[PDB]
Amino acid sequence: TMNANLYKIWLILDPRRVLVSIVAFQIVLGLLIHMIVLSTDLNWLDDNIPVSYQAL
Amino acid sequence: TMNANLYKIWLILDPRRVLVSIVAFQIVLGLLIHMIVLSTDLNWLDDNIPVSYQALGK
Amino acid sequence: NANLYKIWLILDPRRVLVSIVAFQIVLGLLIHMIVLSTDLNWLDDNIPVSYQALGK
Amino acid sequence: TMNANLYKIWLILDPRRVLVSIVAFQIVLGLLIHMIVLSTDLNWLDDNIPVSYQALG
Amino acid sequence: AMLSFEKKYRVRGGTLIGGDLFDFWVGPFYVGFFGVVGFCFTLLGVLLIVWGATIGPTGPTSDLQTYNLWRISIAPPDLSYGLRMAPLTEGGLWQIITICAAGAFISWALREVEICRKLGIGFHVPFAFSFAIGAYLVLVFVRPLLMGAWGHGFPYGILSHLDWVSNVGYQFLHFHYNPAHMLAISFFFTNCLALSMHGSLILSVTNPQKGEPVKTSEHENTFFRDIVGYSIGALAIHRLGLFLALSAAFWSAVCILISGPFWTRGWPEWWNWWLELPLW
Amino acid sequence: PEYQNIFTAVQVRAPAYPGVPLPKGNLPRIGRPIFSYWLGKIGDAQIGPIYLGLTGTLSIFFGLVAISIIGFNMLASVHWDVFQFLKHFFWLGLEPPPPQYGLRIPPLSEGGWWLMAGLFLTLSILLWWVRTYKRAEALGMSQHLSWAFAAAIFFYLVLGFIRPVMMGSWAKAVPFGIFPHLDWTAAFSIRYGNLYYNPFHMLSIAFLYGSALLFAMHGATILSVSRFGGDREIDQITHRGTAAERAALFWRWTMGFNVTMESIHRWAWWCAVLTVITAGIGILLSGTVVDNWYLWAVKHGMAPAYPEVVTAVNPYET
Amino acid sequence: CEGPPPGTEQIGYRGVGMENYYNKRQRALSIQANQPVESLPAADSTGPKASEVYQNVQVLKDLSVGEFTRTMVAVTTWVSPKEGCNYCHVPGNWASDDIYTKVVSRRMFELVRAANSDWKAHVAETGVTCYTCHRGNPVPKYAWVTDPGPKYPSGLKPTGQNYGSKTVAYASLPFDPLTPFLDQANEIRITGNAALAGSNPASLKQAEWTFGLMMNISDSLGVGCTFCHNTRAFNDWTQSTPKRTTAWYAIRHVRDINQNYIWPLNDVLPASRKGPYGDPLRVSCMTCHQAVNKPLYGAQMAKDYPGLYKT
Amino acid sequence: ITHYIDAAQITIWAFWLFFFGLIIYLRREDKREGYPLDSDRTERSGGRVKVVGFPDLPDPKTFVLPHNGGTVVAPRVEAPVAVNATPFSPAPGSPLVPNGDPMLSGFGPAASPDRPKHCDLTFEGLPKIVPMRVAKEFSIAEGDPDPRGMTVVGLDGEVAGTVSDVWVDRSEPQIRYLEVEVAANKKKVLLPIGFSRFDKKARKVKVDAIKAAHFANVPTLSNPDQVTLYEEDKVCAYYAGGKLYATAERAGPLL
Ligand code: BCL
Ligand code: BCL
Ligand SMILES: CC[C@H]1c2cc3[nH]c4c(c3C)C(=O)[C@H](C(=O)OC)c4c3nc(cc4[nH]c(cc(n2)[C@@H]1C)c(C(C)=O)c4C)[C@@H](C)[C@@H]3CCC(=O)OC/C=C(/C)CCC[C@H](C)CCC[C@H](C)CCCC(C)C
Ligand SMILES: CC[C@H]1c2cc3[nH]c4c(c3C)C(=O)[C@H](C(=O)OC)c4c3nc(cc4[nH]c(cc(n2)[C@@H]1C)c(C(C)=O)c4C)[C@@H](C)[C@@H]3CCC(=O)OC/C=C(\C)CCC[C@H](C)CCC[C@H](C)CCCC(C)C
Ligand SMILES: CC(C)=CCC/C(C)=C\CC/C(C)=C\CC/C(C)=C\CC/C(C)=C/CC/C(C)=C/CC/C(C)=C/CC/C(C)=C/CC1=C(C)C(=O)c2ccccc2C1=O
Ligand SMILES: CCCCCCCCCCCCCCCC(=O)OC[C@H](COP(=O)(O)OCCN)OC(=O)CCCCCCCCCCCCCCC
Ligand SMILES: COC(C)(C)C/C=C/C(C)=C/C=C/C(C)=C/C=C/C(C)=C/C=C\C=C(C)\C=C\C=C(C)\C=C\C=C(C)\C=C\CC(C)(C)OC
Ligand code: HEC
Ligand SMILES: CCCCCCCCCCCC[N+](C)(C)[O-]
Ligand SMILES: [Ca+2]
Ligand SMILES: [Ca+2]
Ligand SMILES: [Fe+3]
Ligand SMILES: [Mg+2]
Repeated sequence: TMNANLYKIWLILDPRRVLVSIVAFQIVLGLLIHMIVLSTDLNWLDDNIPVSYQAL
Repeated sequence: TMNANLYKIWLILDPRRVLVSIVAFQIVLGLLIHMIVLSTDLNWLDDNIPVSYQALGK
Repeated sequence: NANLYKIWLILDPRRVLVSIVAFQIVLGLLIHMIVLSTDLNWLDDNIPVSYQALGK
Repeated sequence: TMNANLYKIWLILDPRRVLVSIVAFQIVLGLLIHMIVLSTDLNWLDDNIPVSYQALG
Repeated sequence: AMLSFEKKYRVRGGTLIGGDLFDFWVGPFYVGFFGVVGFCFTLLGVLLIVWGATIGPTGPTSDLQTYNLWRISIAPPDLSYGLRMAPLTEGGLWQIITICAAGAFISWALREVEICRKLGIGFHVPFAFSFAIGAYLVLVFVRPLLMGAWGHGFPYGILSHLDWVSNVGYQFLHFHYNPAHMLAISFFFTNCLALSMHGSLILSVTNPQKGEPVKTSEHENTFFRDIVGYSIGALAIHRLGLFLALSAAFWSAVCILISGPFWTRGWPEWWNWWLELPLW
Repeated sequence: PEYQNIFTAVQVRAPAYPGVPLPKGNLPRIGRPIFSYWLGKIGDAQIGPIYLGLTGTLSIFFGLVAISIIGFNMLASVHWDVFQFLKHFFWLGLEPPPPQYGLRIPPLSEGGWWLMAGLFLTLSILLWWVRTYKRAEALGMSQHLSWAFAAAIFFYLVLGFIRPVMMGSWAKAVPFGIFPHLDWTAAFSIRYGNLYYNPFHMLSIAFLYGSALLFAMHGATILSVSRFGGDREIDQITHRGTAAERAALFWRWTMGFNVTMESIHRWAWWCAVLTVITAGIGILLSGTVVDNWYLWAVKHGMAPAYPEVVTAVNPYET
Repeated sequence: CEGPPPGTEQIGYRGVGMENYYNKRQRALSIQANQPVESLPAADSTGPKASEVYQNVQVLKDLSVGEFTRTMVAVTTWVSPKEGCNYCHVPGNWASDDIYTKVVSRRMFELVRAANSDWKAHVAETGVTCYTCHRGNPVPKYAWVTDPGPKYPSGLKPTGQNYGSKTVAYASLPFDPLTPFLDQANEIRITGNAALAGSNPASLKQAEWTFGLMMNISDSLGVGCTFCHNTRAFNDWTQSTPKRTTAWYAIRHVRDINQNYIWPLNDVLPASRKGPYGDPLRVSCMTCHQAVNKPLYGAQMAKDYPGLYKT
Repeated sequence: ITHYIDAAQITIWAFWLFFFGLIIYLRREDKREGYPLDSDRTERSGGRVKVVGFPDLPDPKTFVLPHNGGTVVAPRVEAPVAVNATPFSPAPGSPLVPNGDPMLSGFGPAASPDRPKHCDLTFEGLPKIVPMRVAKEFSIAEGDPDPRGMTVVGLDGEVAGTVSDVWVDRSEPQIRYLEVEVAANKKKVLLPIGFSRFDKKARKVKVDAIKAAHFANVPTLSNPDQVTLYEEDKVCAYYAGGKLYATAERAGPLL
């Protein structure tokens, strides 16, 4: 359920600082989530899938 | 049962600083709880469920 | 007390509210942390079951 | 779906700072991804493909 | 000789002790009562150092006597002498030189006070010099007294006192974890950073790029706001530098004062109060 | 009694200064300046604005990546447990790669993160150097700050890059962590036979002590003449006042000689800079040239000798 | 925080700074907590030897029946006083070896006899009894197993350091020096014997592993580094104390105990005596010394028990 | 192969060569003010012998002042200025004694050079240090008392006057002087903040340097709306003379 005067938030919160903060937060969060996933069993870089590429 | 004049809280506390604080606080809390849960038996990433994806390759 | 309401003539209502909110959030974090450091820990207690055991 | 008045973002965000921040962010990202991949099985410099050059001597 | 602007400041009086008796200069140096008193302590102490080098630890004929500048060492007495005066050849020489040194230092500081009185300037410099003296006295007086022997002092030798520092430090296994020592070092490092920043800034605005006039107070403030978003101010950088240097000396004295008198186990283990808090 | 000029008793306010105008090519400054009453007790109350072009934006991006990689690895080393991260924070670290990998890029799971943090912190610092250089250039000022910063960067580079490369191993570089980098400091002296006997260590100490000596002297000297406006060193340098005359005479009468208001800042500059020049040289020579500083000092005749009151039979001899 | 004055002792030459400091009140309470149990009255040393009176005596062969009974009484108080004789014995059959505690105890007798007769370069004439380690408990309080450290996620290899650990006296140094140095025999030396570079390949990380072992040793004996070293030259035996020579033999003694006495008993020890890596609880400096420079402040217990010596 | 010379030894010797060169550089810079020295050797030589010590003086550098303010050179030939004092003893190294009333002698801690007769300027070129009457954009920081209207007391607690204004630094906002309307003569004189303690609850400024009656002779400003470097030094030096001169006890000694 949403509200009809929700657009009035931009009379309250500066559009420029809000947009900047969003993209800075999302970029950092995406770096963080890839780091977490790489540190776990879900790692897709060192999993030797489809093959291991390090030859003897 | 809350008061009828509770809206008058926005005559006292700045709605802008409150909204920014709630947003900032909630994000940090969200990051914190996810980490606390990952540190325990409830961990859903290194539990090898449904399968272990490293086992496939090793 | 009947004249307790006069405390707001002495102490800034706004700062008391903010201080109450800040202290209660920190206390809440502290008490959960303390309780989790002990036998009462409900997250790592393998109850109802160990999910790491499930994955083995 | 894009927006027909999207061009108005440059009435909001300064074009110079946006350009500078994109250049900076992409330089760091490019270096970071190459180093991350070089630290894994995908490394293409120390894989002895097509040959090992340290074994020739 | 005098600086070309100096004669109009060479005024009579402002002494603490002595008055007209010793109220005179010798070349550049102001003398006064504490100049005379300090001179005697100083000349005696230095000559007893040279005498100690001359006879060495076991007499002038032994292979241990040396005038090698790095190897000369005048050492304190055995701990068994406690708070008594040892024989001159068994550490008593070190004890007399120590009293000479303290008197030379304190006389130097009081001479500085008399000079401030002549010049009508604040007393910040003798006040600040007192922190270095205080640290020296913690090392040879307060800490030895609390442990019960003057022999806890450090030896007077260019390299031999580094051996003392090493062996006192490793008595606590890993001295780096001393909390007052960490704080003092932070002040020493921060002071060195701040000094290089301050020296650089004054020289860069009074010696600007070729073709430029001398720069302004507005340039100084603008320059660090541009780099770090803050400028402390031209008066306050001198407040800050004094605060950091005195804090470095103060927390130094604290960190050796607690090492023995107020703590005897390894320094890492002190941090177990933190690890053992019932929070984690 | 007297005013010591340590704290400002009565602050005044004026509209925030936006800064000296910069030449074309510099970007506009950013931030709306604010005032802090409590900062105004000890110094300037204004915070901001700040300059941020391409050099600094790139510097900050590299530096945040480096810092986040360190913190991430610290938290991972206590299995994501934020409470244990706070408990063990001073002990946690990001560890240099194992010796088996030499100078090769090591695996992500065992040293790759250290190598990336060192690379990205280093680029962040080098770009910060360019920033200090550019900020002086835009104001028409000489480059004294960037030269001194370069001397500190030299030492930093010797610790983590030059010496490890010369010695053939990233495992010989410094860990990122509070107590871990103190372990490294003590272990380095142990491994190389007691850093007290390194003559460039001795010099670096002389200059670190000397820096505190000189700022105590100069800081106190200037406050004692701030009653004559001596803190305004630009105009005391161009137009010698009784502040500068009394400062020099205090020292001439005390110790027989003195400097000038300008040249004390040269003494200070070199003392601080020589602290890190000699420090870099001292570490640069350890392992590469001298393997045991104590035995180097014995060889050159410097180590004190003592009466033998303890001694131990060598069981490797027996 | 502690209060002055500390107890002090001079170790080296005046001014060299080799000095020990200790807390007097903690020392007095430690002495009370490290009391040795009074020796049993002397027994009759005559009559037939245990070798010819009992059915399955393999170690204590040459004791008289009196000395043998006395020995059994003594080890019961030292090891299993709450449980009594049958902690090591099948009810109704003293000769039976069908209980793991008896098999372990037989080898423990050989351990003690080997220490007291063959390792005097370490334990001198003071020697050891069962009490030195067990202190009246079947499981010695200060035995150790290989420490896995904190959990890491599966994609990051544990470093073995950078953690607040009592084992290295709360430094962030490598926190398990026991496994590589007091069980296995890794090289402890890293200091060069020549001024100039060219012949010492030892590393800074090896220095840190050695430093970690030295923290553990110091903490186990309740001493500082200068108890054994002049720290201007840690390697230089000519400037070290005689305690360093003793400590050298003690390291080799402990290795012998773990490699030759504890580890071969692993299969007969229950799973409750093993660490997460399957290794048995075993011996370090702390197990005997228990934070004192000499176990039990040097109390001479073993000399009153002839069965604790070889032949 | 073995050699006594090694690279560590080579490098440390190279450092000493650099360091002694650096010291000589620095000592030359140190001699850009106050040299050659005023000696009695230059007097008797008829000026033939200039006392400069070692190293000798550097060649002069130039400071180019902003806003076409001129050029300052260092070192520079500076004219001797008479000393308003007489030697206590004729022996060399003896102090001198101020002529007349010590407060007014311009000698000892009352002394100061003659700085230039123009004002220090803001970057934009306005007089830097000015009263709040002139720089109306300035205010008192909220939380701190307004010094205007406070009563100024001398070292003996007697009322010297009232603060009539506050003089601020327009370049780096801070109080540099209080303006005191002196009760005795109704003149308005500067009082440096460096000689001022605030008694905030009493709204009093305490001045330890001089007595209340000494405020009558604080040096005066040529222009009431600005202050020249020259006048700044004359003002500050007059208060400082009081530290030694304002009472008899201040001469010392204690014992
Ligand atoms: C086993 C444990 C569970 C799990 C149990 C939960 C539970 C329980 C909750 C979350 C919540 C969240 N989880 Mg989780 N979560 C898991 C694994 C993940 C993983 C991962 C890589 O494995 C990711 C990235 C996420 C991410 C998230 C976020 C989307 C969300 C918290 C956002 C926040 O703090 O807003 C703070 C910001 C504000 C308050 C500002 C205002 C909000 C704005 C306007 C809206 C932002 C987008 C919004 C959150 C979209 C939510 C859509 C879906 C419901 C996810 N979870 C697993 C599988 N997760 C929380 C949530 O759903 O909130 C609704 C929550 O209650
Ligand atoms: C293994 C050995 C230990 C160690 C053992 C200790 C011990 C033990 C001590 C220190 C002390 C110090 N250590 Mg530590 N310390 C170690 C490693 C470090 C490291 C590092 C990078 O690893 C650093 C930065 C430090 C830093 C410090 C300082 C905080 C402090 C020294 C400054 C001081 O006392 O000023 C104070 C200044 C003085 C005392 C000088 C006094 C000067 C006097 C008044 C005037 C002299 C005039 C002179 C004679 C004039 C000559 C005239 C000329 C001839 C003309 N240590 C290690 C890990 N450390 C010391 C301390 O705190 O002392 C108080 C101390 O005792
Ligand atoms: C003379 C030798 C000494 C010295 C000199 C020296 N150091 C220097 C300089 C000089 C001359 C500089 O010019 C430079 C400087 O700029 O100082 C002000 C620097 C410096 N010395 C520094 C530190 C330092 N120096 C040290 C030492 C020393 N410096 C010596 C003792 C020490 C020690 C003793 O260990 C340290 C810790 C820095 C303050 C600065 C170099 C800064 C730098 O390179 O920054 C880039 C690196 C980063 C990690 C950038 C990270 C960004 C931050 C995390 C800010 C985040 C901003 C972000 C936008 C926040 C957004 C959050 C939102 C929620 C709002
Ligand atoms: C408190 C912050 C720092 C500080 C500040 C400080 N020091 C100061 C001052 C101030 C404000 C002065 O005003 C005063 C001065 O005049 O400097 C030019 C002084 C000073 N600090 C000095 C030295 C110095 N300060 C040091 C440290 C510090 N000083 C701090 C870190 C050190 C260190 C760190 O080791 C030393 C070596 C002198 C340059 C000067 C004091 C000069 C003085 O007192 O002269 C009288 C004494 C002699 C001329 C020699 C006396 C000889 C003795 C009688 C015999 C020698 C005994 C001695 C104990 C042997 C030591 C042997 C071995 C340790 C090698
Ligand atoms: C050679 C010979 C005589 C041998 C005989 C030996 C024997 C037997 C006896 C001699 C010993 C005796 C009895 C006396 C010697 C003591 C005497 C008289 C003099 C020594 C004095 C002394 C302590 C000198 C040490 C000087 C040192 C090294 C100081 C270190 C600090 C340092 C590097 C200072 C240099 C920079 C200076 C001068 C800073 C001061 C200074 C500061 C700090 C400003 O802020 C400032 C602001 C504006 C203008 C000027 C200044 C200014 O000059
Ligand atoms: C181990 C080997 C030795 C190690 C020593 C390393 C020293 C270098 C490391 C530090 C780098 C500093 C970079 C900045 C330099 C600087 O900034 O100098 C420039 C500034 C001048 O600029 P300004 O302000 O006048 O005007 C700014 C407008 N451009 O200052 C100086 O002129 C200092 C003077 C230099 C020092 C002279 C030393 C001479 C030694 C002679 C030895 C003779 C012996 C002969 C034996 C045969
Ligand atoms: C979870 O955390 C979040 C994300 C919330 C953020 C928190 C972060 C935190 C808490 C971080 C804490 C950091 C701390 C405490 C750091 C302490 C650091 C210390 C004390 C460091 C001290 C010294 C380190 C040094 C000197 C390291 C130097 C390394 C260097 C110079 C490496 C250079 C490497 C290079 C140039 C590599 C090049 C790669 C090549 C080209 C060779 O590739 C083949
Ligand atoms: C474990 C710590 C023991 C306790 C407690 C007691 N005994 Fe023991 N006993 C133990 C061992 C290892 C051995 C074998 C010794 C050897 O030299 O091989 C024994 C042996 C005996 C015997 C000899 C039985 C036989 O072979 O005929 C007897 C009679 C005996 N023990 C008696 C005994 C008594 C009376 C005890 C309690 C006081 C007692 N034992 C305790 C190990 C341990
Ligand atoms: C100013 C630095 C001069 C350094 C000169 C040394 C060059 C070769 C160094 C390698 C080692 C030399 N040596 C003799 C110690 O073997
Ligand atoms: Ca893959
Ligand atoms: Ca390839
Ligand atoms: Fe300055
Ligand atoms: Mg480590």
